[PDB]
Amino acid sequence: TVTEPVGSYARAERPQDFEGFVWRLDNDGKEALPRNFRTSADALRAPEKKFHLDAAYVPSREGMDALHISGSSAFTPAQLKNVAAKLREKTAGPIYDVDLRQESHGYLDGIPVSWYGERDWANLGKSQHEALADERHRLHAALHKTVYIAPLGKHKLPEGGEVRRVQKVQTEQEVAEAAGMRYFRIAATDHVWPTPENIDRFLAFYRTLPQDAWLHFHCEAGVGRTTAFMVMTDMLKNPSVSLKDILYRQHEIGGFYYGEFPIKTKDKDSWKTKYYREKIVMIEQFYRYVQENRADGYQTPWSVWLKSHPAKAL
Repeated sequence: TVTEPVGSYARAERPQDFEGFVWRLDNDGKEALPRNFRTSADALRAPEKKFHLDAAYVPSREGMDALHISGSSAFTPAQLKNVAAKLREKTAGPIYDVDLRQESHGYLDGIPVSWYGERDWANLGKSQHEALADERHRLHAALHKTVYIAPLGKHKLPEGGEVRRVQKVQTEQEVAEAAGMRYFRIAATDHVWPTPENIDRFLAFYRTLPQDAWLHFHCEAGVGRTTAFMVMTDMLKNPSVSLKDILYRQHEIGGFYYGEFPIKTKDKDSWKTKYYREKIVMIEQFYRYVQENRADGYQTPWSVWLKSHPAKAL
């Protein structure tokens, strides 16, 4: 019938095809803050043209001051400290570093890096555990080793960079704890909608949070996956507001825009189209999930609910 239901198109891809091959530089550290740093309490800004949105429209801000959420890109330990210091001014509640990265990542001599593979799919198809297992080993194996760490440029291949003998090896968790942030990991594969597993995990985590918890989501670039969860929490926590208000709202503060829009990639990025389209349909299904489990505390697992309310492709 359906080998892969809408929302799992990525399962049809072959892991053995995007294995890691270089340590990517996640952030060079020139900035005091990570890229795309945004807060739920920020003021809404002008939309991006590409998204063909109505700049004259004014989204509700209902529940945003209480949403208590932030997003951003990968960071250097110093930057996490700046982020945390900055969030502390807005809460006496514990600040979580919600790592949404499935790809193996950590710090080498304080330098943020990750094991990069084609399409950042070096851990594609792995269970969360296997994913983190790879992370620990890859990281630990670098200690006292001569590594090549590089940024990506043309064609997403290494370009320039540096080579050194790692003396200190750190884990996101270690850096975050040290920054005074609680750590929570959700290994979501890059460019695609999160698996029902990723979302179940988040739901379970969401339900347990202290009323005054501040969530700082972040992926590699801080746009795709990170906006995904900022949008989910927004709905989850403020189910009164409209799909439109939240999508618009989450975008106008610095996030990606999760509504239909003239998708226009380049010949070399054509593979991404179906994934942008799959995401657009799945944010819409998550909204529906919420409205339907609003009454309870979202006690019904999303994965189970998805199987009996499959999404139609659009």
